[PDB]
Amino acid sequence: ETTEVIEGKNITVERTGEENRRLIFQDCLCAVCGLCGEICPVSAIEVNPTGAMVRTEQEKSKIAIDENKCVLCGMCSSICPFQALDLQIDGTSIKELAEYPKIIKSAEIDDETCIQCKACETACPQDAITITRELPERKDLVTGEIEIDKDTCIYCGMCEEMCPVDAIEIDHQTPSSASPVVATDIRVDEDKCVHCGICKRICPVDAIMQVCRYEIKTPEVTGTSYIDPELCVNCGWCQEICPVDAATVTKPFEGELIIDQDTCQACETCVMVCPCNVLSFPKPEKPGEKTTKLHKDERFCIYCGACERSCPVTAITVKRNRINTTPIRSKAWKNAFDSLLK
Amino acid sequence: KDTCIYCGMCEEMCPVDAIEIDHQTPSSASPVVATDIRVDEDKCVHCGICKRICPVDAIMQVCRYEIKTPEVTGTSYIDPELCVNCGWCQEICP
Amino acid sequence: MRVILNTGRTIWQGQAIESGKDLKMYVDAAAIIQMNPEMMKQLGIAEGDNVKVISEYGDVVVKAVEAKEPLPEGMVYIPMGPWANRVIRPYTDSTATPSFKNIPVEIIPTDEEVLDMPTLMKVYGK
Amino acid sequence: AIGLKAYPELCHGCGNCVIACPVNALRSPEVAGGKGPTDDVEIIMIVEDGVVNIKNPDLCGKCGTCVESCPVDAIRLEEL
Amino acid sequence: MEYVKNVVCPFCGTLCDDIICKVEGNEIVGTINACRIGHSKFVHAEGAMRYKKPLIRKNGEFVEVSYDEAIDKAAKILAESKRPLMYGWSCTECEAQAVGVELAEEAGAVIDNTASVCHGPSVLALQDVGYPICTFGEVKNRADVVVYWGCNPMHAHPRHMSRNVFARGFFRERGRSDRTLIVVDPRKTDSAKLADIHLQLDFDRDYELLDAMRACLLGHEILYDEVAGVPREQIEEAVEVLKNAQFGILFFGMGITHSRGKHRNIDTAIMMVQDLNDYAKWTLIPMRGHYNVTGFNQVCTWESGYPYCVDFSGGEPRYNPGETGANDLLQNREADAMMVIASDPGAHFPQRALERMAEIPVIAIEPHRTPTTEMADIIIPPAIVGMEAEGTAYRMEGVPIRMKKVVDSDLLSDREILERLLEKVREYK
Ligand SMILES: Nc1nc2c(c(=O)[nH]1)N[C@H]1C(S)=C(S)[C@@H](COP(=O)(O)OP(=O)(O)OC[C@H]3O[C@@H](n4cnc5c(=O)[nH]c(N)nc54)[C@H](O)[C@@H]3O)O[C@H]1N2
Ligand SMILES: Nc1nc2c(c(=O)[nH]1)N[C@H]1C(S)=C(S)[C@@H](COP(=O)(O)OP(=O)(O)OC[C@H]3O[C@@H](n4cnc5c(=O)[nH]c(N)nc54)[C@H](O)[C@@H]3O)O[C@H]1N2
Ligand code: SF4
Ligand code: SF4
Ligand code: SF4
Ligand code: SF4
Ligand code: SF4
Ligand code: SF4
Ligand code: SF4
Ligand code: SF4
Ligand code: SF4
Ligand code: SF4
Ligand code: SF4
Ligand code: SF4
Ligand code: SF4
Ligand code: SF4
Ligand SMILES: [K+]
Ligand SMILES: [S]
Ligand SMILES: [W+6]
Repeated sequence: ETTEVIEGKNITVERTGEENRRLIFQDCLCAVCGLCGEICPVSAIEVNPTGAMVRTEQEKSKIAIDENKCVLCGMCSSICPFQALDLQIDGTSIKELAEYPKIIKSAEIDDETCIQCKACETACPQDAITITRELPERKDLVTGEIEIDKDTCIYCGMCEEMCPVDAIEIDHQTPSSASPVVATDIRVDEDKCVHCGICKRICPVDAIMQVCRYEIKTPEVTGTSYIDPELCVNCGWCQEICPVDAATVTKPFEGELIIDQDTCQACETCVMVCPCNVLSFPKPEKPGEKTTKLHKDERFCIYCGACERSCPVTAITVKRNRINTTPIRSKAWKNAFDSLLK
Repeated sequence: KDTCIYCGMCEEMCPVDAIEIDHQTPSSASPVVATDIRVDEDKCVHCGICKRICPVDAIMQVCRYEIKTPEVTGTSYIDPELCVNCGWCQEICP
Repeated sequence: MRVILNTGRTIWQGQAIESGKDLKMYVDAAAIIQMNPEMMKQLGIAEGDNVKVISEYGDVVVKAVEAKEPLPEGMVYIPMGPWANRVIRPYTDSTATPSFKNIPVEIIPTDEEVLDMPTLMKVYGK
Repeated sequence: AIGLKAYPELCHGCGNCVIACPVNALRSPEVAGGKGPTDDVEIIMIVEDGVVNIKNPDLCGKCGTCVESCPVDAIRLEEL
Repeated sequence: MEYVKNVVCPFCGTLCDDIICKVEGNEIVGTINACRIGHSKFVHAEGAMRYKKPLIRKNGEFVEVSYDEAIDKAAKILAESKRPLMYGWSCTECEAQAVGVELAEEAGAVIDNTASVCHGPSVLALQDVGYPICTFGEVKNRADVVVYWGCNPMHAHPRHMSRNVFARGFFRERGRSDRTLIVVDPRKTDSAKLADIHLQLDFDRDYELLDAMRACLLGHEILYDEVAGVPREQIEEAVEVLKNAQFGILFFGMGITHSRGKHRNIDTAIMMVQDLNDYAKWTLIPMRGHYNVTGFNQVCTWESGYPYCVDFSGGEPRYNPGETGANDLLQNREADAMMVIASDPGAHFPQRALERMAEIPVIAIEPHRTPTTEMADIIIPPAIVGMEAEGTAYRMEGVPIRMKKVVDSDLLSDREILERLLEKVREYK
């Protein structure tokens, strides 16, 4: 017997027996593209409207699975390009089973080439990239010597006020007949000093010497780069944004985007829905200049179809001419994957 | 601003916050992580840290006719009602 | 409690004046005082409780109501009408325009009743 | 069964939703331009008798634009 | 059920001219396109008093009379007054307003409309510094920054945003998505909820805030690190948004006409808009309240030379808001008779003014029961403009649209009542 448990937004469908099968749906990863419901051979999945699940708050999940129809074949988990559906067999996910088809996609950063500029981290539309970097200590980006002649110094306090980095400290005091001085010491924190020479130039008694200048380690920037495979959607923004061509991406699907600008009424739904940041509303550069109403850059498109699905006036259509997978050994699966071409 | 790749390291390392970058989230219509970079030369103290941290050598920075010499001005007042004539001022004066 | 009184339009007061100032609809929409939930707690009142509003220029009784349009701390809102115009500042500073908005007032709970439209106008001794 | 649902007792009849709707806009140049339709046109909803009134819900694509343009939660997409 | 399309709504200064009226048996029973307020005026609400016939009070109870007798009593009052006030005007059409001016001259009256409790401060401001405006269609087709300063259109001009912001225009074909929406209000209004930037400033500090914005605009550093509860950095960011507009519009309302500084809040708003035009095309529009408050100021100005608070006591027109305004004559106890037409000062003047209306004869041209009719000594019910009578009205930015007569009425129109009244006042002298 097939059963179902709905924990929060998530859905689990289980069949026990000699072979255990569990289909797990994480609502937080679903982009509501609808592909699972199209490929389902028993029409067990019904997907909710893509716009409403993204722009409004809903109590229900993005999809609904009919336990009575689900046979736990896992075509849905095999096609999903957002890693939102997983079929586990005897505790093991089908992504680990070569007999099961797997879409072909990747995203890598060459750490040797990467200079830790953080552009990809900023541009990633799924916040799947983490870039850490260690800058040198400030004191290593300046070289110079500085000394204050504490005898010549009259403790006027002008250097202390004018230091742009508060590197000079004076030990002020109220005089007494036993200590007839307005200060007892002056110091330069050479960890803070950036050797701008302002102090020397303001000093009224020329008490400050300041000048800018063997194997010292050269100061250099270090860092790391991580791509979360569960969040990574393979749009290739990282590959394009990178200034040193350090990021490489490959996509599962090939296809075409077609927009009817005159049908589009610029409600922005598809723009908000697109998990790859393909679609946008350009701003005119000059008063009286007109722009393309709905702009696209297919360099970032993965041809999932969420935008086309979300558009209430059908202004966008998504052609899909190829789905790259590992070997599809079942001819019945092969035809079901081919049913998604258009 | 063409060579600049907007890594933002100068902006972080400037000891006086003289560099500002106009960061943004990219869009397909504006595929860049920033739109401008500026140096407030009123704040800049010409320490050259930015130039030395830049990974693409986008920053030129160098330390260098009648310009008025900068000098300190001020005033001095002694309140005769409060002044007690102890002479601390006479002795403390450098 | 000393609060700042702001006054002006609401869609419900607009519907009420074009139906009829004589209807109960108008009292329910303009003889009210909108307050933030937290101010009602500190004063010990709930929705529906009546409030005495005293200013330097007069006094009035209005029904307390939670503000669906949140107010800044220390501010209350009474919709425009004869109840609000019991307490706001009349002087025009030689412009002809009275100070209808942002007037220091005292607010306290009261078991007293809200006057309806014909009765409230009786205070002016016509 | 998510679909459009009005709350006319919360509605100002302000018209934001009617204008923002891309379906309404596509079908009526007047609506597209912020006007109430004067020409007889079949759209999803109008303001009638001072409140939003769903007329042809079969045309709704449940995109949520109208919902996000209303500040008083007088029109929503939910289970029916 | 005849359908009447292209009706002009007689409520607010948005002056929607796309209303559709449902007419069932010489009665308006429903509307299309009208907002909840507009619908309310078009349709009678059950139980509400609609005065069928003239009234005169004798012992605190009114008595029905004819138009001629009630107009005769009214003309008697005005003709023997030495400082009569003729107030209201904003909810009637322009021909009635024009008879009112000729009557005000004949009677030696002060004629004033609702501007003196509304955008009169804006009128005083624009007389000192100017008036840079545009019409709605320009906002619709060009504007990419829209600012609602001290107004709450969702509650007071309900279709204003849909008609000007969500609307798609020629150079703004994406509607709402092509415009930066700014609301300035101490409250989190339902208008501010729709905004991209909400400046939730301290009340009564707009003038201070605009001083910082203007000074920042002209290249000056802002003295204080927070103004009107708005941080310095946020003020400079706001000014940059205005400077980068291709076409900006500043809508504004009672939040700055009624609050501290009054006309000087508008003054400084206007001058910022003017000076913005060295960086970006900028205009403003005052959110005129009643559907034809703008019309009275137009008529009065072109006939007498002055817009409101006009005193004809000396024959020559004279003008001094602060002296010759409605609330000034009442609060200083100058007026000895008040004629109210198409307005409700009983509900909407302060108590100090109401104290004077109780001491003087009050005449009310009013179709409904209001606090004013409670303070009244004569009541004269008219035909309602835009439902039962036609005539010109002026939208908030000066566009003249002719109100339409949708149904018939046995009642006299405002214009008729005033014309007979004028004739009788001439007589009584
Ligand atoms: N429902 C309804 N609609 C109407 C009318 C009505 O009676 N009812 N009458 C019509 C008329 S006559 C007019 S004039 C218009 C007026 O329409 P609005 O100009 O919107 O008038 P108000 O709602 O009184 O005030 C608007 C806002 O000013 C804000 N405010 C108060 N103090 C300050 C301040 O110090 N600074 C700032 N920035 N804002 C402040 C308030 O929070 C309020 O939300 O409405 C018209 N429409
Ligand atoms: N506390 C406070 N007080 C305020 C305000 C505020 O914000 N706060 N705002 C002030 C402002 S801005 C204004 S303008 C006033 C509101 O100004 P009012 O003019 O007092 O507003 P209404 O109550 O709409 O008055 C219009 C009256 O005219 C009647 N009428 C409608 N159509 C016609 C017609 O064709 N002919 C005639 N003869 N009569 C007609 C209506 O039934 C109604 O009673 O309130 C002011 N008072
Ligand atoms: S397929 Fe598209 S829709 Fe079906 S799950 Fe993966 S994401 Fe959600
Ligand atoms: S498992 Fe095979 S069946 Fe159950 S849903 Fe996913 S697809 Fe339709
Ligand atoms: S962009 Fe290229 S370089 Fe900059 S961080 Fe991402 S990867 Fe490293
Ligand atoms: S050099 Fe520049 S920084 Fe170093 S102390 Fe003198 S002043 Fe401060
Ligand atoms: S400036 Fe020259 S003198 Fe004055 S304190 Fe610094 S050092 Fe001593
Ligand atoms: S590919 Fe698209 S998603 Fe995957 S990282 Fe590079 S960017 Fe983020
Ligand atoms: S395409 Fe359809 S969805 Fe994307 S904007 Fe135009 S209308 Fe809204
Ligand atoms: S645009 Fe390309 S990626 Fe973005 S939604 Fe449509 S298809 Fe999926
Ligand atoms: S020089 Fe020193 S100060 Fe001037 S900008 Fe570069 S870093 Fe900041
Ligand atoms: S460091 Fe060199 S590159 Fe990075 S931002 Fe400053 S300038 Fe642009
Ligand atoms: S110091 Fe002694 S002397 Fe010099 S001022 Fe102060 S009191 Fe007069
Ligand atoms: S629904 Fe929300 S938006 Fe559509 S009309 Fe009623 S209020 Fe205006
Ligand atoms: S949901 Fe999208 S479509 Fe359905 S109405 Fe609201 S807007 Fe028009
Ligand atoms: S906006 Fe003012 S005018 Fe247009 S309908 Fe609503 S009320 Fe009538
Ligand atoms: K009515
Ligand atoms: S007004
Ligand atoms: W007004």
